[PDB]
Amino acid sequence: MQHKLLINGELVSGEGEKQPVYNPATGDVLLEIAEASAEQVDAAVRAADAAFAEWGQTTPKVRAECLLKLADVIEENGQVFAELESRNCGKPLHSAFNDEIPAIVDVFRFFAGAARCLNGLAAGEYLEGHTSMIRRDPLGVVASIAPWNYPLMMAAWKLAPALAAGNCVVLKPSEITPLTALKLAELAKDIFPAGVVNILFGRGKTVGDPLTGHPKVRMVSLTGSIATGEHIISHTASSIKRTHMELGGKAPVIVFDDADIEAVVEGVRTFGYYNAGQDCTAACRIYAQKGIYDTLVEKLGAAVATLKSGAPDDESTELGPLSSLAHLERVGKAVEEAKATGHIKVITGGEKRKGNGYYYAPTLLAGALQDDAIVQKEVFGPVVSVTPFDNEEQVVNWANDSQYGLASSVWTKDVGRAHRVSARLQYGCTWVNTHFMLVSEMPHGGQKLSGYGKDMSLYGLEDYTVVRHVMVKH
Amino acid sequence: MQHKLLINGELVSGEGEKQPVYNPATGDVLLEIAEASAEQVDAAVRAADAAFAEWGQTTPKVRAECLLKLADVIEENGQVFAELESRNCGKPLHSAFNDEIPAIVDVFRFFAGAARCLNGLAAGEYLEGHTSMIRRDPLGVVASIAPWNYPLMMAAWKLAPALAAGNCVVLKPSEITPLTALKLAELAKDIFPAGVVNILFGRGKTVGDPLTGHPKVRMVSLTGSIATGEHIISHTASSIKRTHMELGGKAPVIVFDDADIEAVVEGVRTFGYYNAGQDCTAACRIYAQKGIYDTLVEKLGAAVATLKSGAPDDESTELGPLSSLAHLERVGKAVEEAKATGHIKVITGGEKRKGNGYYYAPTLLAGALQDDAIVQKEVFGPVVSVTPFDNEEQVVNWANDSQYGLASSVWTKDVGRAHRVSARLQYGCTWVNTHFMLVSEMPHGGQKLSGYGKDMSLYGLEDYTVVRHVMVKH
Amino acid sequence: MQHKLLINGELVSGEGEKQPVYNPATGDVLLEIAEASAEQVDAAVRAADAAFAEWGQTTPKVRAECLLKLADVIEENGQVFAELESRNCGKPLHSAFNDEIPAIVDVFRFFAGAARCLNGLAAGEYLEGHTSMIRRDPLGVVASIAPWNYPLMMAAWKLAPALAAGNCVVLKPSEITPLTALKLAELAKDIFPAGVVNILFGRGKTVGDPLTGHPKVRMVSLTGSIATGEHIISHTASSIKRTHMELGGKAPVIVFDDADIEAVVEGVRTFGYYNAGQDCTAACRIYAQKGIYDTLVEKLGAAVATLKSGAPDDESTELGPLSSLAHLERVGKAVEEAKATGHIKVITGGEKRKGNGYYYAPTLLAGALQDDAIVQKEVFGPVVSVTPFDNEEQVVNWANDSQYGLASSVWTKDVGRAHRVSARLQYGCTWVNTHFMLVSEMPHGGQKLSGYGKDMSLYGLEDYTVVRHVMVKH
Amino acid sequence: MQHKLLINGELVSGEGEKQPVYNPATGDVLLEIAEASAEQVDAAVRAADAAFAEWGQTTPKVRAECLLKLADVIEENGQVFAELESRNCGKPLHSAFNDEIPAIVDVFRFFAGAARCLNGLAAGEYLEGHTSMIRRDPLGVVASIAPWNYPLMMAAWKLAPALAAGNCVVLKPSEITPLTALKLAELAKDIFPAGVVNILFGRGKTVGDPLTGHPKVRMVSLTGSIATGEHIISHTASSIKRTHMELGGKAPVIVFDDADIEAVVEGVRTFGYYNAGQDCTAACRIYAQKGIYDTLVEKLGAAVATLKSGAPDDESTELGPLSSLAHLERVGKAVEEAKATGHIKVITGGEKRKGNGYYYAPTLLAGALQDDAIVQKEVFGPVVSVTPFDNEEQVVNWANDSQYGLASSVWTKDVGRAHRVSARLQYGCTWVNTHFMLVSEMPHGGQKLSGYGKDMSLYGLEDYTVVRHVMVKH
Ligand SMILES: [Ca+2]
Ligand SMILES: [Ca+2]
Ligand SMILES: [Ca+2]
Ligand SMILES: [Ca+2]
Repeated sequence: MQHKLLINGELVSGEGEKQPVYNPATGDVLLEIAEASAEQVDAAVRAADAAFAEWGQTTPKVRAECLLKLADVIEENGQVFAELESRNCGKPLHSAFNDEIPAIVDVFRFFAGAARCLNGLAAGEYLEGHTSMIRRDPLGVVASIAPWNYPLMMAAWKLAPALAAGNCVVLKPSEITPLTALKLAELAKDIFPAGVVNILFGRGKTVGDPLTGHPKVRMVSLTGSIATGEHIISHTASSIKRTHMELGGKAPVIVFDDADIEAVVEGVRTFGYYNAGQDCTAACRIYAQKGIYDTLVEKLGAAVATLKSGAPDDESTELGPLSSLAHLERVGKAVEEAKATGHIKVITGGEKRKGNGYYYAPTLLAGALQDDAIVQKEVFGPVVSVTPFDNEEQVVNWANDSQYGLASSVWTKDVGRAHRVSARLQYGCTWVNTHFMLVSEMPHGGQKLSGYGKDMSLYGLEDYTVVRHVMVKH
Repeated sequence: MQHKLLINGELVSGEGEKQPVYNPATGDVLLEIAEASAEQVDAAVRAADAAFAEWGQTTPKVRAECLLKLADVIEENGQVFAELESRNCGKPLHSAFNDEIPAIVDVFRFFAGAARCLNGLAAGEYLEGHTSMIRRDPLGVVASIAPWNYPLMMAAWKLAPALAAGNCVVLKPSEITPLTALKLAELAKDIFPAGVVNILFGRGKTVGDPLTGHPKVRMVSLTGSIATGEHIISHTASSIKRTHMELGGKAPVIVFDDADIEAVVEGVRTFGYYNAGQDCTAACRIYAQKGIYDTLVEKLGAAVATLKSGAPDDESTELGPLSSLAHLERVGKAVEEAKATGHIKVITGGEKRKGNGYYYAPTLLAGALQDDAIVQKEVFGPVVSVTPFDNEEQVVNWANDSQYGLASSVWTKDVGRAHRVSARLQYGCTWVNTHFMLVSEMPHGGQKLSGYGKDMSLYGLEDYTVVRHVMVKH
Repeated sequence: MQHKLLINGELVSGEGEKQPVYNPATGDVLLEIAEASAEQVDAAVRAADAAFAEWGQTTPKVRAECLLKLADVIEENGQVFAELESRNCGKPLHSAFNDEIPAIVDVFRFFAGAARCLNGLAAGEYLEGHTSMIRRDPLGVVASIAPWNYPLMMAAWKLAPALAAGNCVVLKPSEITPLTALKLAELAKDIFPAGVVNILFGRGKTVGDPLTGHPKVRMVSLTGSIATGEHIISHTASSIKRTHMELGGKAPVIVFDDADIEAVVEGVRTFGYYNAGQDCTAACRIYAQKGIYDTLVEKLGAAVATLKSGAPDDESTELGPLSSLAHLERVGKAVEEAKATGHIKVITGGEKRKGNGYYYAPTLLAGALQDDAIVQKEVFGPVVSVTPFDNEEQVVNWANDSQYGLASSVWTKDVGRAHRVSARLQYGCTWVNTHFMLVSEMPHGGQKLSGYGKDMSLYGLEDYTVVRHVMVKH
Repeated sequence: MQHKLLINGELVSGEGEKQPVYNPATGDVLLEIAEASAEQVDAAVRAADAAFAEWGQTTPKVRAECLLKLADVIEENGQVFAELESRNCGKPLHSAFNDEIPAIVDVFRFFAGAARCLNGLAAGEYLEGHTSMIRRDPLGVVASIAPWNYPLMMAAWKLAPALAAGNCVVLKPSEITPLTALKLAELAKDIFPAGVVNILFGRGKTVGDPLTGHPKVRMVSLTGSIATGEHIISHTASSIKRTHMELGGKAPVIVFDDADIEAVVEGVRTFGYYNAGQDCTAACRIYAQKGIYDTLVEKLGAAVATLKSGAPDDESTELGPLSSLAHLERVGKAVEEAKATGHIKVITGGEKRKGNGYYYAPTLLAGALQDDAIVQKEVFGPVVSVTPFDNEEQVVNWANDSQYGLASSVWTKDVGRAHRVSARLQYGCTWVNTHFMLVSEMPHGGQKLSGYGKDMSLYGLEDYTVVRHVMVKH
C-alpha cells in the first residue's frame, strides 16, 4: 500500500490526523493514513495554479501524448489496480479486472484523441471589416472530488477531460476509498509537469472544504450525494465558481406488456445488483405494465435469489458487500421503512447477511406505489422495487415526476412506443431493451437534482473550457 | 402606459404593493405600478409548467415561426419601444432607436434560425449491436431576471434562446425599468401559446426570490451584480438548479506604444461613456504603455470633456444620466475614494451635475495603480481610469489578475503582439483595435466572478437544453 | 406568362431559337419561348463573376435578410406559382398549392437561418507560437441545372444554399418546365444585387453545355438522370470543377411479416404514385416478406386501382399525367419489358390512357425478381413492383446490391429489426414505418450512382463553401 | 528489400512486367519489381469489397485501436522508413528522419482519435411524431493513388482517414517511389483484418486505370498532376465515383514593405527549396512590394546560393536531387522558357549540376511578370520567381487570378493588412509571417484546379463518409 500524497511532483506523507481505511468484505482495517493538513491543501492548490502558466499554454498534441502515456501506465498495472480496488471496495475481483480496468484505460485514450478535436464556429467577417474567431481555453485550477463506489473510474472521469482541456487538477478521493488514487499518485508522478496533477486524502470537513473553497480554484467537479452537492454549491457561492455535478439517480425501468420478459430478468439480475446496487444508474425502480407484472415479479424474484455472495477474490462471487457499516445501516433502514408501509411485499432478501463485513441480501420488493419513499428516494443498495402501471401516458408522467434525472430504460418490442417514450423521458440517458451500458464517446450526466454537466464524450471535454470570442478590426 | 403582467395568456394587474418608476433625466415619477403578489408568482410558474407539456414537444420549425413573428412585432413597434426605454432609462432617444432596436430585432431573428441548426454527435454503433443517438431537449421552466441598464435588450437575450430551445419562461425585469417589458407583454400576448411566456414585475425580495426559489423552476438566468449572483446561487443550492450568469465586468483596454492613438481616443470617448458607462463591457480600465501614456491622457481628456449631456429627446445629447439616485451616489463615492488615494489626478469631470436628474460629469482619472480600488472594482458609471505599464508580460499578468473576466481589448499595430495578447487574456471576449462591438452570432459571456454561460450565438441556445443519449439494443 | 431571362439585374428576351413549352394534361402548346443565345450565356456568367467581388464579401446577416425577402415574395405569390406549375407539369393544383408552395417558402427561410450558423474547428495554438483559425468562404460562380419534375422546388434547393453561402448563381431550368423559373426571375429581379442571381432558358446542348463548361464557373449543381450526370462530369473534367449531383433513385421499400399492412398500403398508394411517380424517392421497389406477400399485393392492387386521374384543376384529381410524350413512351416500354419477362403479373393498370395528354394508368406489377430490369432500373412513372423475400439478411443484401443509393424505407413493428436494417442500408435516407417525408433541416442526397452532395440541411449549405485554414505566426 | 504486394492479408509477388526503381542521387537502379497483373488488381478490389461487410460495421473504438497500433509500428521502424525514403527519393536523410517520420506517426495517432469524435445534427422531432437522426457511414472500397514527392506521408494521408471512417482501401504508390509503401505492406499485414488494406505497385495505365475504374470502387483519392486529375475524373465519370483530389499548387508569397525581410529570406531559403521544391506548398511565387523588392531579391539571392547539395546521407546536405531524369528535364525547360522571355534575370542557379543523379542548382529568378509562364504554371523544382507589385488591391487580384488555390502566405507587420489579405485570398491555406507549416488537426486542400477535398483534420475524415438521415415514425 502506497499512502503518500502527490503535491507539486513529489510524494509526501499527509501531515494531518490519521484515518482508518477498511476492507468492507471483512470489516477489518487495511491501514491508517495521515490526511493532508490545511497547509498541504493550500500548497497543492498553489502548485496547481503556478503550473497552469505553462500547462494552460501547451498544444493539444502535447496533452494528448501525456494522456496516452497515463493510459499505458494504468493498463500495465491493471492487475494491481484491480486488486487494490477489490480489497478497498469489496468488488468481485473478476469484475474489477475484466470490466473496470479496460473502461478506465479507454477513458484516457478517448480523451487523448478528443483533446485534438474541439469544435467551434467558423471564423469570418460577421460584422463588416472585422474578423471574428472562437477559441476554447482552459479555466485554471479544477478541484475534483471522487465518490467511493468507483474510486479509480470516477477519478479517471474527472482527471482525463480536465487535463485534456489544459487545466491543472487537485484531486480528492473519498476518505473511505483512497487506495487506488494513492497508487495512481505514485505511478503518475512523472508523467505530467510538477503541479499539473495533485492528489490529496482526507475527509470532507477537513480537506474537501478548504479545497473547494480556495480562491484559486475555478471549478469544482463532484460526484456524490444531493446533500453534498447542496453543500458545495452553497460553499462556493461567494466566488461564483463553475461547478460540475453528478448527484445520484433512481433509474426508472419501464417494462411494457410486449417486452421480452426473460431478457428483462436476465438484465435486471445484473443491472440492479452490480456493485451491490451502489451505482447511480442501477436498474432500481421498475414500472411493469399490469399484463406482465406478476410474471415479471415471480421470474425476477427467482433470478435474484441465486445471486452468489462470497469472498471478492472468488471467481464465483457475483455480489460483494456494501461500502461501510453506515451505508449498510441506511440501506437496511430504507428496506424496513418500505415494509412498514403495509402494502409492500419482500419477494426475496430484505435482511443483512450474518457474518463479518457489510453484506446485504439481494432484495426484491413488490407492490410499491408511485408516492412511496422506496420509489421516490435513492437507496443505493442491492434493492429493486416493482410498481404496476396501466398505460403509456400514465407511466411516462410517473417516471418524469421525480427529483432524479440521470438514466432510464424502456423495454418493449414496438418501434413506435420505444421512440415515443425515449423522446419524452426527462433523463440524461435512455436505453431501449437494455440498461447500464456506457461508452467513452457518449455523454453521461443528469438533469434536475441529479445535477448537470457531462462525464465522457466531447461534451465532457467542453465542460472544462471557456469559449472565447476574439474579434480583429481590420 | 402599459402596466399589466402577462400570466398564462392574460394581461392582469399586479396584486402586490405599488412601486414607483422614475424618469432618471428629471427625477420625477413616471408612475406607480402594482407588483406581482406571491400568489401571482406561483400562478405564473404553474402556468409555465403546464404549458411546457405541449411547448416542449413542438418542432424547431414551429418555434422558429413564433420567434420570427415576435421579431416583426418588435420591429414594427420600434419607435414606441425606443421612446419608453429613453423615458425610463434616460438614454438618448437617437441611440436607443438607431442602435438598440435593430439589435434587439436581430437577436430574435438570429435565434429563430439557430433553433433549427443544433449540432450533436453522429448517431451510430459505438458499442457492437447498439445504435446510439444524441438529442438536445429543453429543461422546462426558465426564470429570467433582467437588469436595468438595457432592459429590453437583456429581456431579448434571455427570452430568445430559452424559447428557441423549447422552454417556457417567466421573466422579471428590474423594478427600476419595467416599462419596455410590460409593453412587450401587451404586444406578445398572443404570439405564443398561453403560459409559454409570462412577464412579472416587482422587487428582488418580494417577487424575484419566490420566483427563482420555486420548485418547478429548472434554470435561473441572471444578468446583474456579483452580490446578486452570489445570493441567487445560495438561494437555489437546495434544489441544484441550473444557473446562467453574467455578473459584471471591468474591461481592460490595453494600449501599446504602436497603437493608433487617435483611434483609441475616438473609440474610448464612445465606449467608456455610452449609456453613461452603465455597460458591463464599458472601456473603463485603460492600461497605457509608458511611451504613449501622457499623449493618450491629454488627448483623451480633451475628447471626453466635449461629451454633451442634455435632454434625452435632443438629437445632440450624447450622455444621459445614471439610472437612479442610489447608483449616482455610489459612482460619486468611488470617484471620491480614488481621489483620497493621493496619487490619482482628475483630468476632467469628477462631479455630479447641478440640476434635476441623476447626471454625473464624464470623468477621466489618471495615475491609477494596479492595486487601487478604481482599477480592481467595477464603477459602472461615466468614469475611465488610466494606468501606466512597462511591458507586454507585465500588463497581461496585470489584466489577468482580476476577479472579472467578461471583455477586453488590445490596441497595437503589430500582428504578432495582437495574437499573443489575445490568446492569453482570460476574458470571454477580446477585441483588437476596437471595442464594444457585438453581433448576434458570436457569444458574449464571462469567466471568474463575471459568471458563466453565454448570451447570443449557438452556444447561447445550447445553454438552455440538456444533451441526452438514447441507445437502442438491436 | 413571363418569358424573359434574368441577366445582370435586367429582364431580357432570349436571342436564340424559339422553343415550345407544353401542357402535359392536354398535349397542347402553352407558348414558344426564345432560348438564351451563346452570347447571353456568356454575359450571364460574366455578370455573376463581376457581382461576386462584392457579394462574396457580404456578411451572413445581409445574405440572410435577402433570403427572407425572397421567401416573402414567393409566399405572397403562392397561388400564381402553384397555377403555373400545375399548368406546366400537370400536377393536381391542390397538391402544388398545399404541399409544394409552403415547402419552397420554408427552404428559403431555413437557409436564411442556417447562413448564420456555420460550424468550424476551435481557433487556437495547435503548433506552439502560431494561432490557427478555420473559415468557410464561397467558391464563386455556381451553375445550377434544375430538372422538370419539381421545377420551382428544385430551383429553390439549388438557389438557397448557394446564395446563403455567398456565391453568385446562374440557373438553368429544364427546357420542358421553365414557367415558374421565369416568373421567379420577374419577381426576384430586384432582391439581390445585379448579377448575383441569373436565370436562363434553353436546351442542354445549346445552353446547358456552354454554361457548365464556362471557365469562370467553379461548381455545377445538377439534379437529373444518370446519363446527364455522366455527361456533365465528363464535360467539366478539363477544369476540375466541383460538382454536386442528385441523379435518380429506386427506393427499396422493405416490408416484413410484422408490418402494419394497412399502413403500408395507404402509404404506398400515395408514395408510389404522387407526382405520377416522377419523384427520385418514389416508393417504387417493394420487397415483401413471403408471409405477407399475397395479402399486400391484393390490398395494394385494390387501393392503387382507385387513384383518380382527371383535370389538374379538379380538387378530386389525385394523379396527373407524365411530363412529356417521350417520357410516356419510356414508361410504357419499361412496363412492356417487364411483361415480356413471362413471370411478372400486372395486378392493375399497365397501359397508357386513351385521350389527350400524357397519362399512364396507375400500375402495380407482382412477381418481379431481384435481377429483372423492373427492379434494377429506374422507371420514374406511376409504376410499383413487388418482389417476395425470405429473410432479413437476404433482403438487406438485395437492396444494397443496386446502383442506386438515395432513399429507402423499412416497415416492421420490431425495434431491433428496424434499427439493424436502418443501420445497414446503403441509402442516403431510411424511413421506418413511413416513406417520402422531407424536412428542410435534414439532408437529402445519395451514394453510388445516385450521386453525392446534399440538398437541404446545414450540410447542403456547407457543400457551397470551401474550408480555409489561416495560421498566424506570433 | 521488400518488394511484395499486400493482397487480402497475404504478401505476394507481382505477376506483371518488371519495372526499375531508381536512386535519384546516383541515377542507378535500386531494383526491378514485378508490378501487379490485371488479375491481381481485380483480386485486390474483390478482397477489399468482401472485407467491407465486417469492417464497415466495426465500432470507432476498434478502428482507432488498429490505427494506434499502426502508428506504433511505423514509429518503431522510423529509421528504416527514413532510410528507404532517402534512398528512393534522394531526400536528405536527416530531414526524412527528423521531419517526415514524426509527422507520419502523428497522422495515424490523430485520426485514431478523430475516428471517435464525429459530429452530426441533434436527433429529435423535426416533423411532429417522427424522430430523426443523422449517421456518418463509410462508403465501401476506396482506391488511393499516392504521388512520388512524399511517398510514405501521402500514403498515410490517404490510408488514415479512409480506414478511420470504416472503409477498406486499395493503395497504389507511384511507380517511381514504391519502396516505403512495400515495407509498410510487410509491417502492416497483420494489423487489420485481411483485405481491409491492400497495397499494389505499377504504372498509371497498367495498374492505376484498372483500379480506379473498377465497378466496386466507390471513391478515388488522388494527389498528382492536373492532367492526371482530369483523366481520373473522365475515367470514372461513367460510374459517378466520388473523387478527392489535390492537384498541384503555385503558392503566392506576398511580401509588403513593412515585412521582416530577414525572416522572409530565412523562410524562403527553406520553404522554396525543401524537397528540392517538389512540394505543392513550396514558396515559389513571390510578389514583393516595390519598396523592398530590390533588397529582398539581393538578400534572397545570397541566401539561396549557399544551399548545400551533396549525398543524401551527409548531415550537411540541404538540397537533394529531383525525382527523375524526365522531371529534371521539365524543370530545366521551364527555366529556359523564363529566360527566353527577355525580361527575367537569373539571380543564382539556373542550370543542371554536373555529375551523376538528377541535381538542379537552387534557382532564383527576378523580374517575372504576372502573365509570364513562370508565374502562371507550376514548376515543382528548386526554382523561385519574384515579381514587383504596387499596392494591396492589385496584388490580391493578381494572386487570385490563378488556376491554383492550395496555399499562400502574406508577410507584413500590420494587423489590419494581415487579416484583410488573409480574408480575401482564394487559397485553401494562408500563413501569416511564415509558410509551409502543417499540423494534423488543420485541413489542407485546394480550390479551382488545385482540386477539392481535404487532407488531415476532422474534415479529412468526413470526406470518407456519407451522411445518412434515419427517420422513425412513432
Ligand atoms: Ca435517474
Ligand atoms: Ca471584464
Ligand atoms: Ca434510391
Ligand atoms: Ca496554390
